[PDB]
Amino acid sequence: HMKTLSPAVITLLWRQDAAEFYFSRLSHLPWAMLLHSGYADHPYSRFDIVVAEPICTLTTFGKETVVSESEKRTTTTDDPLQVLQQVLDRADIRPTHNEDLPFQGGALGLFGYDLGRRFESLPEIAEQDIVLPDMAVGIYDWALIVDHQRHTVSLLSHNDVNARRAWLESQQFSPQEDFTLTSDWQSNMTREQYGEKFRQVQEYLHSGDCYQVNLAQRFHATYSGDEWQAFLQLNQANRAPFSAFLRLEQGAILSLSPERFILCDNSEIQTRPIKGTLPRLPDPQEDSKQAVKLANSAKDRAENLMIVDLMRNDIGRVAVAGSVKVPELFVVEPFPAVHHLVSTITAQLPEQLHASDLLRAAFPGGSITGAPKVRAMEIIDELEPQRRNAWCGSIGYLSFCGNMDTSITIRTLTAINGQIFCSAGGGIVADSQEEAEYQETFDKVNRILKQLEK
Amino acid sequence: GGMILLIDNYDSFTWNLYQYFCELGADVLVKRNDALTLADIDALKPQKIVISPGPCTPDEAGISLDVIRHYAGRLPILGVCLGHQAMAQAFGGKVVRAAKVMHGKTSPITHNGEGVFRGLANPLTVTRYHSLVVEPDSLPACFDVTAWSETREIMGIRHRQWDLEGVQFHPESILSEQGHQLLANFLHR
Ligand SMILES: N[C@@H](Cc1c[nH]c2ccccc12)C(=O)O
Ligand SMILES: [Cl-]
Ligand SMILES: [Cl-]
Ligand SMILES: [Cl-]
Ligand SMILES: [Cl-]
Ligand SMILES: [Cl-]
Ligand SMILES: [Mg+2]
Ligand SMILES: [Mg+2]
Repeated sequence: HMKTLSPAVITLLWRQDAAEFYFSRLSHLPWAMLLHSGYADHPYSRFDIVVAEPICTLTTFGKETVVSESEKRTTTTDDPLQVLQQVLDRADIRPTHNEDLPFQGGALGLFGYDLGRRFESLPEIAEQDIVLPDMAVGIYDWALIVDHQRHTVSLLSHNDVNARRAWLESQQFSPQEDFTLTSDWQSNMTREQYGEKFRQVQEYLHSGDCYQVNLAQRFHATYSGDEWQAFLQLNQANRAPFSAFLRLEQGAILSLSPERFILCDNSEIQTRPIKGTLPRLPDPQEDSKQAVKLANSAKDRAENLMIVDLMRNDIGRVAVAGSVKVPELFVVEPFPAVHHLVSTITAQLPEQLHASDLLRAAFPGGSITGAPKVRAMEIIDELEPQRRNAWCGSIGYLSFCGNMDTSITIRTLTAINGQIFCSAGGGIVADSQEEAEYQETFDKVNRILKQLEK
Repeated sequence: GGMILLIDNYDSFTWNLYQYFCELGADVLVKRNDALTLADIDALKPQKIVISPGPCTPDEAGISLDVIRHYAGRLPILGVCLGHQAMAQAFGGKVVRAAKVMHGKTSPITHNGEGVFRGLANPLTVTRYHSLVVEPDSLPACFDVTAWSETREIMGIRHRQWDLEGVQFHPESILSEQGHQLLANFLHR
């Protein structure tokens, strides 16, 4: 009854847009999910993944996880990642690793920032004004994998891959009225309010026992029409290698994230915190100056090193004894809006752990909270007027083979009940300047906010 | 055995110290400063003790001061940041505000090539996460200052008779120069 054998695989026509082509006809279904590498030219832009029609769903709201299978619903207050691992284990699908098919079915979806409240005792100052799950994960016994390295489109299934192929080709992409913003963007904070929150952070930093805090503002507007049309345009313009579109029961998540959180590939762990940003400049030779300036900036190196030390600690607690390395420090990665400073930490997952345990031990990311992490999260709850919900959580997959990949949901929009939300923050340290840090939030999402204005 | 006991004082970076010691091939037991008694240490028979950094004072660091009092001269002890200040306090030293608060900043330190600095380059760039230093004027006679900042703050101390040493910086920060060899000096010494 335990299924150890590889899934059945059919190869389809190679086309670069294969994921967007097939997902268009699925984009309206709850639990249809796309992981898209943004067509990015990038060391970690290789795969697009498409799933839909899960065999099981997990929805966490606060203390309660609902597990739904075709005709059985269970509610539990257990650790949501323990519940996820139990649901994966009970599917009895246990394939070997395959470097060309890193997801062989398993869990895929959203780990909201507020899921972090299940792993750490935090106060409840910030307002819960978005009703979207802390965890929304499907269990899929099939996937469509677009491999931009081998130029292969693979359909795998542990059931009946021919029927799944027939099911996919039988779905048709309906017209669908175009996306339009129906208001202007408004922040949840004035300049003055940002100022007050920034000063209160630096007051906590000067008193020690906080080193860094990620402070964010949130833009809100009303919208009408198909979220998928918005995604196609944002995806084209953002070219972000950890992009995703999740159709949930409660709304839509449009992720244009350039940030990998944690990869677990055949038990090799990798995390790539982004800490350090400068806007891109129109003149190409001035822009090369910006790139070298970010790489050589003492303020952003210090901000980054602190997050590298924090991520080494969180991974190191659960990594194989002696396996933690930092093969790359302070590399500059260009994206359409911004240059980012990226560091890379590697480790080995012990045989006794699951990728799900690694995610619990590190979630949410050091790079979007601060150091010490629990104190940073307390400050963020105190000063940010609303909970982050899906923003600065993670999207990704936990394969039946044991592999995992996750993003940080920076540059991510939440579309719910004709409202769209887009947040932007930055690390605040002792040496940060009020005005520059405020301006940095706009530099991060201005191209996103402006592209949606029509 | 060769077991190293790392007393965890609830630092953000204590598992970096654990991982550096595992990289050097040590057998390390980690215990929180309030999950351990002196009687327990006696039964475990560590070859050496490391007292980790942490966001509290030496008085608030659970058994940390008691371990220095009971095991000084009996087992080698290394104090890191809070552990270094606890070491100073236990012998009559005083801890005071540093010139500038330092949170993930690198500074060059000059050493005398003694204790954990045996065989290491001079100067050495190290990562600092601290707002307090050991007051130079009130440093017990039993300690040599093994390392100074550019502004003449204590960055390291060694007991003159016993294998008992403090560093004010994080040797296990990825930008702390020769962090591995410094801790190897303590391990293999
Ligand atoms: N870029 C990843 C796949 C991916 C795209 N978007 C994602 C979002 C989350 C996790 C993974 C992804 C890869 O090439 O393997
Ligand atoms: Cl809980
Ligand atoms: Cl608002
Ligand atoms: Cl940043
Ligand atoms: Cl951001
Ligand atoms: Cl001297
Ligand atoms: Mg910055
Ligand atoms: Mg198991």
